Amino acid sequence: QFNPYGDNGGTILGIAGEDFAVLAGDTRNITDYSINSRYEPKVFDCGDNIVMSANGFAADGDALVKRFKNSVKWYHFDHNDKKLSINSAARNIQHLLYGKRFFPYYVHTIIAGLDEDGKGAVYSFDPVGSYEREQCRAGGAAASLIMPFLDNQVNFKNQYEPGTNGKVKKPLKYLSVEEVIKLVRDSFTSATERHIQVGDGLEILIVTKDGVRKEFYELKRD
Amino acid sequence: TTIVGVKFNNGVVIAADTRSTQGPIVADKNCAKLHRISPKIWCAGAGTAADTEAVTQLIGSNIELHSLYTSREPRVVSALQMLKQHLFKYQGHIGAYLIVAGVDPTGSHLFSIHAHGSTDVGYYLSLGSGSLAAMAVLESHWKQDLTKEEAIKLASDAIQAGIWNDLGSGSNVDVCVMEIGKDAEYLRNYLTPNVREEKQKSYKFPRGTTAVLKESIVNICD
Amino acid sequence: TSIMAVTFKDGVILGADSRTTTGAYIANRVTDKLTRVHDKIWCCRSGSAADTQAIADIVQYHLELYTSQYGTPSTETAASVFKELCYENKDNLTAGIIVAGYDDKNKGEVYTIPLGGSVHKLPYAIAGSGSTFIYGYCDKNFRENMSKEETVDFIKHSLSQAIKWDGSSGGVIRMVVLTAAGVERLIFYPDEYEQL
Amino acid sequence: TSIMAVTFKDGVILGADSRTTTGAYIANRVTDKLTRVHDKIWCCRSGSAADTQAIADIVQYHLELYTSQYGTPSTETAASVFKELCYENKDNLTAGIIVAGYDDKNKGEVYTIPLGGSVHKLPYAIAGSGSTFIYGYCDKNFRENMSKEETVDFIKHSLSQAIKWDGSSGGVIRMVVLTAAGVERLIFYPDEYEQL
Amino acid sequence: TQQPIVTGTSVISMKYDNGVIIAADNLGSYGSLLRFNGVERLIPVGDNTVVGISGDISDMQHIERLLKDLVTENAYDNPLADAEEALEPSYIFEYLATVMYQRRSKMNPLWNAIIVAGVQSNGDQFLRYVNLLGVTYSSPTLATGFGAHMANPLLRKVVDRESDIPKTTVQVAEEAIVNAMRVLYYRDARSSRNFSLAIIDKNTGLTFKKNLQVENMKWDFAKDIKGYGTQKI
Amino acid sequence: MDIILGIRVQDSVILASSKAVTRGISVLKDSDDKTRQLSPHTLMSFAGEAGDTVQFAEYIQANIQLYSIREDYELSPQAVSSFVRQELAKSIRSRRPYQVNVLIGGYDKKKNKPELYQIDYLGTKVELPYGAHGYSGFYTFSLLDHHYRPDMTTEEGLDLLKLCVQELEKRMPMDFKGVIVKIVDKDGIRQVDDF
Amino acid sequence: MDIILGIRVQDSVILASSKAVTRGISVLKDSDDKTRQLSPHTLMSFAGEAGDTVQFAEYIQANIQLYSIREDYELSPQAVSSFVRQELAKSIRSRRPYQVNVLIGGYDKKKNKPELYQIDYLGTKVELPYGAHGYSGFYTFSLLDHHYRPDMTTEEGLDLLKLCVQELEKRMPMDFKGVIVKIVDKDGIRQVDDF
Amino acid sequence: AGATTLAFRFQGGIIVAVDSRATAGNWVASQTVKKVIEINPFLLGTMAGGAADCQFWETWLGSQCRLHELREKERISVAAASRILSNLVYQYKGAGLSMGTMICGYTRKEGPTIYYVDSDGTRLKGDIFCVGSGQTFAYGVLDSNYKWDLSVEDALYLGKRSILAAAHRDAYSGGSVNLYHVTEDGWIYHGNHDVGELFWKVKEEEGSFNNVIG
Amino acid sequence: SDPSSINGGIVVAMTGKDCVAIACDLRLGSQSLGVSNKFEKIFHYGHVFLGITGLATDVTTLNEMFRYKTNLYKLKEERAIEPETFTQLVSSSLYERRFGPYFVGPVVAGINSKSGKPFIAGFDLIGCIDEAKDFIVSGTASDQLFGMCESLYEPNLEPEDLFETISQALLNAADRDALSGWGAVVYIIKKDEVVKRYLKMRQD
Ligand SMILES: *[C@@](C)(CO)[C@](*)(O)[C@H](CC(C)C)NC(=O)[C@H](Cc1ccccc1)NC(=O)[C@H](CC(C)C)NC(=O)[C@H](CCc1ccccc1)NC(=O)CN1CCOCC1
Ligand SMILES: *[C@@](C)(CO)[C@](*)(O)[C@H](CC(C)C)NC(=O)[C@H](Cc1ccccc1)NC(=O)[C@H](CC(C)C)NC(=O)[C@H](CCc1ccccc1)NC(=O)CN1CCOCC1
Ligand SMILES: *[C@@](C)(CO)[C@](*)(O)[C@H](CC(C)C)NC(=O)[C@H](Cc1ccccc1)NC(=O)[C@H](CC(C)C)NC(=O)[C@H](CCc1ccccc1)NC(=O)CN1CCOCC1
Ligand SMILES: [Cl-]
Ligand SMILES: [Cl-]
Ligand SMILES: [Mg+2]
Ligand SMILES: [Mg+2]
Ligand SMILES: [Mg+2]
Ligand SMILES: [Mg+2]
Ligand SMILES: [Mg+2]
Ligand SMILES: [Mg+2]
Repeated sequence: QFNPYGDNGGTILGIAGEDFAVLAGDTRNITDYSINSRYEPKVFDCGDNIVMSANGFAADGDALVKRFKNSVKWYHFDHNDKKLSINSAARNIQHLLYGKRFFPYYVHTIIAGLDEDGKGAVYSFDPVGSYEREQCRAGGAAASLIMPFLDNQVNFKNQYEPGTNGKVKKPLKYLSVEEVIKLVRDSFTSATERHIQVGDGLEILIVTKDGVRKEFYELKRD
Repeated sequence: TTIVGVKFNNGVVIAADTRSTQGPIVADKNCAKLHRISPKIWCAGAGTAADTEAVTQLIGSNIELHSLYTSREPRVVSALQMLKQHLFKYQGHIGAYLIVAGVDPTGSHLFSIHAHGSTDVGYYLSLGSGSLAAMAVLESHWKQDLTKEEAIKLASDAIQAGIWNDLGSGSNVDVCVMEIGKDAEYLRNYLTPNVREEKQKSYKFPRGTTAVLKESIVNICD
Repeated sequence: TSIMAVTFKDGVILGADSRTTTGAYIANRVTDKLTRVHDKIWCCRSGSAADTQAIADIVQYHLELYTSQYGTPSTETAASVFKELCYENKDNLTAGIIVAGYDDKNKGEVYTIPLGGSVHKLPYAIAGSGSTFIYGYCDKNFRENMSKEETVDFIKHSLSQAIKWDGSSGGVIRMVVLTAAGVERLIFYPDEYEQL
Repeated sequence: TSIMAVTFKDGVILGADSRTTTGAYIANRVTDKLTRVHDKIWCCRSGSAADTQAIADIVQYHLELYTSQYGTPSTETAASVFKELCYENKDNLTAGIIVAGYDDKNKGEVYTIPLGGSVHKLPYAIAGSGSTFIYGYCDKNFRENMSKEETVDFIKHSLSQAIKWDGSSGGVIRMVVLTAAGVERLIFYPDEYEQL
Repeated sequence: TQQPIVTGTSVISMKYDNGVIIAADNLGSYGSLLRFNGVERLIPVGDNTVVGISGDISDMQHIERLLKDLVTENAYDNPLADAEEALEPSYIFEYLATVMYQRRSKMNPLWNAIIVAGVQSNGDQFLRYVNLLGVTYSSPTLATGFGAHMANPLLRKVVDRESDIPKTTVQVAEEAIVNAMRVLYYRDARSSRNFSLAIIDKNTGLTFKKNLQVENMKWDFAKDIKGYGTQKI
Repeated sequence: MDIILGIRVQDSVILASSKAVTRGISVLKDSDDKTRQLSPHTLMSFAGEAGDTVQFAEYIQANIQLYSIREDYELSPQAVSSFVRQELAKSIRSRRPYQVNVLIGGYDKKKNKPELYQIDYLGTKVELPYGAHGYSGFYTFSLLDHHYRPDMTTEEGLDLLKLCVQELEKRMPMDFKGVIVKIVDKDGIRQVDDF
Repeated sequence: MDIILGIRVQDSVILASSKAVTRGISVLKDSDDKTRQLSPHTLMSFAGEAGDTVQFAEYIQANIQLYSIREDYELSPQAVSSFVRQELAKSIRSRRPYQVNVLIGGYDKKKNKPELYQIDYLGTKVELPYGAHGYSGFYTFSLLDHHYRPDMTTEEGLDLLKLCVQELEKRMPMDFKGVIVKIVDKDGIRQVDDF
Repeated sequence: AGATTLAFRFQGGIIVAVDSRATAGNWVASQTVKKVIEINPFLLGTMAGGAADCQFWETWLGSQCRLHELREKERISVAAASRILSNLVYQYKGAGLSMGTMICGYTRKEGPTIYYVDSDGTRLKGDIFCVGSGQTFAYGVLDSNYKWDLSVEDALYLGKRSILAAAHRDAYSGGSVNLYHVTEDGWIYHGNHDVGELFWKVKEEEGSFNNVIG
Repeated sequence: SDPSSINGGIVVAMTGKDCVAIACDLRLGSQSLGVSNKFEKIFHYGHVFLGITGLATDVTTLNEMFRYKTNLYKLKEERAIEPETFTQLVSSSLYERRFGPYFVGPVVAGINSKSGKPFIAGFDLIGCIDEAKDFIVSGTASDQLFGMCESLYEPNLEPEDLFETISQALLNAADRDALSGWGAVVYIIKKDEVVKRYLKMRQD
């Protein structure tokens, strides 16, 4: 019988800073044990300082991104070129996903950008449209490997202040863009070692008030 | 796994990758898939990891006892026969796919065995998930009258094809050379083209980070 | 597989392709499906590679033990040992075997053993997935008491067509000639047989 | 079924057996599987008797309406109408049809339409369950620009073998000759073709 | 919900310095039966694009008709149909990809795997894949079916990444493709010896080669292979 | 497991319905009223699939209330039961049927007689002296068959009803958290608060 | 469903087991004692598949009684629990496993301490201050986690146990017909007749 | 999925308390999920079952409630709001929606009101409701300690302590506790409480959880 | 009905400079229901340590079995069993039940008394040995542990530093797994002293 879904592998990662936000993803595309592409981007600049990735089944992921980009375009036409805020985009994407509640887009969606106060924002969606704003979110194949590491290094979970008898937690603080990219690179190189669907390349999209910048790093190709 | 075997002038060479998987997860990045049945009879194994190790050790044990009983150096056809009859009896439930090779008083030999008990003869063979990638290389570059150095090159190139193109295979290349009139040389980690790059940051914690409830000295002595 | 055995004036010739498949992947393109169970009793193997190998190995053992005690076995006897294994283990086997041998008294004989484990003595036999495409050709072109060269051409042309139409058949055409003279191995490559 | 259509010097000849089955019971032993969709465009029907009849009836209707408006249709056009039905209703049909026709410009043409609804223009075509057994025979014996008598013998010998080996084929061999001269029906009975 | 009947196997392709190469054998299989031998699975669109299709042949013939109708429709009310407003490989690909995804979303797919190879108006090489699921990806080398498992590894030894494309000549790239087609003939049970090959160059344009054969094969060593283990004769 | 019982006596109809609402391994509520007043002298109790029960009961209620306003007249219990049966008879061959069983207790003011109708989800209507749905009748019918007399008073009917509930509480596997009892007579509908 | 609870307090172990035996839609019995005395200071309660429960409990009982006679000595609760666990561990890989869950309450006379062991049908043993099997723990563990103190008296343990039964009687879908409570201490085993 | 949500009526209005954990099998996807949906300033809804189904349709509900008060110039009743939602999901019955929610509000004509609304069409008015994988654990603490004349301070603690009970025992419940107090003039948020820190704090101060070493 | 994820739990082992560490959570559950917070999954036979995850009845059974076998080994050999030898014993014993296996993920850890070399190893349920220089992971949060260990680990850590690394790897992995946690224990093993530390973690 015909199965309309597939798994193109890959893993993505969105981290929010104080005045910036990053959305990373590996560039490897796979089916079963085969590599389809070593460089197939799946993190996109959608306009209005919004970056987006829909990981899982690539056909559904491309369709969703394509529909959202189109949603941004029509938001400008219908509302006098008003800038689509990250929170408004998130709510719109919920309606795109839930519109196919009974034949879902088989993807894990993450968007990143700046909120209306200029502060870094990341939103994550389930396949049918439930969404939540978060500081940190990994999605895809190696999410289970990356996420507990972020909990420990970004949100400082399970780390207590030395000498305080485990009574005083290590204080939360905003990281620099340089420190965040270090964690992203180490997250993906670790995931590359232990997950077969992760590797080849790492493409990061950084969002600031100035615009959207890109950075690329090689990963192991085995 | 990717495993291969290649015949040459005065003997035979076998090779293997070093990835061990557990689902999509890499359990061992440097596992040994080349097994010694007797001093000059070696076996490359693919499939169910425990089965390849168990069946190669059992037949190796019985081969040793047979060698002592007959006062003769063991033959590859004996290991082949003992392996296939064992595997056939278990109707494929012992998931061992092997490339058996070696030198004996009769000469140099190269065989493959499948889980259900079928054997094949050849000058070049490949087994495992990456066998197609490896066989593509073997079919492209193999020729009659190979030298020792040419056979090692061809064998390792075939394993590399699996390492890079097959997600089931990865990490390093192991080789074993069995030449007539000489001791067999086992070349563990003959190639190491997947060295992990330096990490961006050290994750060594300040001492006392971890909260502790109780401490106690354990008695290991009598 | 495509396999066949054909009796002729001086004895019998076995023929086979060299393809072994796992789904659509060719696991071995130079397989030897013509296997010796006695000096001048050979068989053509089709079906499961594991099952047919295990069977042929057991038959070779039985005929070696037969020879030590009672002297050279008949081709009928060899076919009977094959049958016994294929019939009694029919539920667990997938083996289509053709048994061919040369006696001095009985000359060339051919016995075919299908899946069920039945035995059928014939002037010639064809089996394997590729045999379906040459039932018409072989029936129209087979003659009794052919010469060696005629029989070689008959098998060559027949298996050439079987290979041409059957995806599960291919590679080289192996042949084994069984006569009073001895045992002769023949091989024929794609460039020759394809353009027949 | 065993069916075939063969182009030759003067035009094209369609050939078929006459067996219709329900399991192993022969529901009709004198079936006519060669059916007219236009004066000199005929088809060979295989697969479901209901499906192929319904299709041929619709095609005949389309080509009758075509002729009233645009004049005589080409054999390619007839094949296209068949294809359209077989392709668009592939999920609900079991029909293997060979379309054969004679133009004055294009001469004899043969188009085969397998289960999926694909179209393949060929010098000759064979189809039906019994065709499997004569792929080798037909490939070795077919020549282009044969005479009428040679083509009749080719079809006769081919379907004779298909009938001999296929339990789902039998009865009489019907043939329809399409040339500039006109339309000729031929029939050949068991006593003749069996002992070829 | 479909099941494929008459099928075509691997389509392989790669980029070189001035263009792209694509190839596919001329076989239409009917399960294990190698039924049709004169099947062209490379379909040119204009003088700058070649669509290579594998999978169901009836669905392939449908796509042929769509592409042929696309060329007709583009020429309507278009004085620059043979110039600036001619069909690009990127236009042809996106159209097919739209159709393939729409059909999978109606649970009535075109049971195909397609590779669109061509050269854009600005000289850039175009090479992209799409299948029955509407899945799309691009790479310096692309292959369908068995080609993905056996050809890609050989073609990636020539062009392992983007920087290797300017270093790869048309002679070297064609040699690798022809070698790959031989390996597929060795190892794919639903392949044929006869195949077609197409080159789309930004300077010399579209070169379409028909009736090629796999040659320089190695079979001689087969005579030395006897039995399956112990047999000496 | 939803218990609904009905007894028609000389001058009234008595309906008893279990109070428990269970979902999974938890009793979410123990005071649920499984009935709706269709008209001043007609009461319908119900049991079956979750959601369907209330949705159906209220849909019927609305239709009967609409009729009452339009004609300024109360429909007879027989007429209401026939309407309800038809709706269930339509439902059973729909895309998604109402899986609801009902008892309709009413007092006909023209005949001066109490009437009890039992209608299952298939649209199977019967007029009875006493009725039940589900497994409830498997325990109680032997008691009613024995002690039930046609000339009983309302008080005698309540005592007979107590006997049934006691038997259910003894032998039924689940805890249905007691019953709400309602009486339908010439003066209309009222609830027994202490049972 | 079959409810079995266990609480280890300062100087004793208390076991509470439901009295209902249900088969189909009928409560066949409402006074069933789901326990066996293995030795004078060791008691085992049980719940699970019908037939298997009693057959297993009595088989264990016989084996422990045999040991007592042979050695003229009472086995410690720990030793008995280990023996029971092993038997269930053997059982789970048998042709037809015992589908029985048990609690073992005992008083160790050498240590002068009460001990409660929870063993499921797989042979999964744990020593606990309080324990349950089936759905029983889903309701009661939140109460025990809150009110349970390790230095409680037997009377305080019984009051805590009453609190659990009340919660089960309120929220559990079925009627389990109350519980038989038994206490295990230095003086042996005795039954609380009024609960 | 896994969750523990509760809501109960009392003298001072309604307490709503939920956990924060979301799981995809054994994998803990999030510890910071919002299971209270702020339909409007006067109405709250709980998330149990399908996260999307609850979010989407209870947000949609707020849109319908806003349209009601625009047309009728009056606050919508909790009865009518719960009914709009239950009638909506009943239309979708059989399609596969997954929802178990408590619609909570406090109006003049009704007072504090809670309606349990569920994806198979159920609509129940009640005083206490607990929904989710850890509902049984929370019910036990609630039933034994609940009284109508609870103070706002004590009622907030009871709801917090009940979630903690479930978070401890139920593997698929935890992360943090979100508290809400619903009054006639609107709901009031009473903070996010990490269960890790909250557990140790309650253990020490209350004397509970002796089975746990700390 | 997946035997290896009914009870839950995790074990991790690591090598350092002239030392090894092995750690485990303390949870035992019945699917969603937490049953025990004192279920230790690490055992020792002389100076050889064995962690076991998976089905708890098999964990208990195998401990009792290896205690049985190592006691008899010692009586006959007149010396305590070494980690390398014990590793082979575990592998043999598990493969003996190849077609009716114990549903477990064992982990060996220890220091060879003769050579002084730190040793760790992991197994699958049918006895395949996974020897490693760096670390071994097992249990229902093995994916999570792989991610922590692969990033946090570095070679030649001192006992006091190694303790922090393994503890953090376990804790943060356990908090992203529903079926793991409820307490934790870490063994720090030197040539002739062994320290055992209970960690403070969230109890949800
Ligand atoms: C390449 C890498 C894969 O194609 C090679 O073929 C290698 C061969 C080398 C290592 C000898 N194969 C593997 O690595 C092999 C792949 C595999 C997986 C599952 C079935 C067959 C083959 N991996 C294994 O054998 C691992 C070895 C571990 C990592 C040490 N074992 C498992 O994955 C076992 C499978 C055991 C098994 C039982 C019954 C029949 C067949 C296999 N699976 C698990 O451990 C999964 N799970 C862990 C949690 O506990 C429950 C079981
Ligand atoms: C022609 C090809 C067919 O008539 C010949 O008969 C030859 C005969 C020669 C080789 C003696 N037959 C085959 O090549 C034979 C085809 C076959 C396949 C399955 C059942 C019966 C016959 N091929 C094999 O036996 C291969 C040989 C291996 C690759 C060396 N074995 C398999 O395909 C195994 C066999 C398992 C089996 C199944 C049922 C009965 C007996 C054995 N199958 C697999 O490994 C499973 N494979 C996994 C990947 O997905 C495809 C299936
Ligand atoms: C040869 C025989 C096969 O290639 C030919 O192709 C001829 C073609 C001519 C007649 C046009 N084919 C048949 O004779 C054809 C065989 C067949 C059977 C089923 C499906 C496809 C092809 N026979 C028929 O179509 C018969 C004709 C009747 C007896 C007059 N019909 C049936 O066998 C019907 C068909 C139902 C059906 C099933 C699936 C697809 C389409 C139609 N079947 C039955 O009546 C059921 N019968 C009940 C008794 O048990 C056996 C099955
Ligand atoms: Cl073989
Ligand atoms: Cl017909
Ligand atoms: Mg969706
Ligand atoms: Mg990788
Ligand atoms: Mg072929
Ligand atoms: Mg016939
Ligand atoms: Mg929890
Ligand atoms: Mg946890």
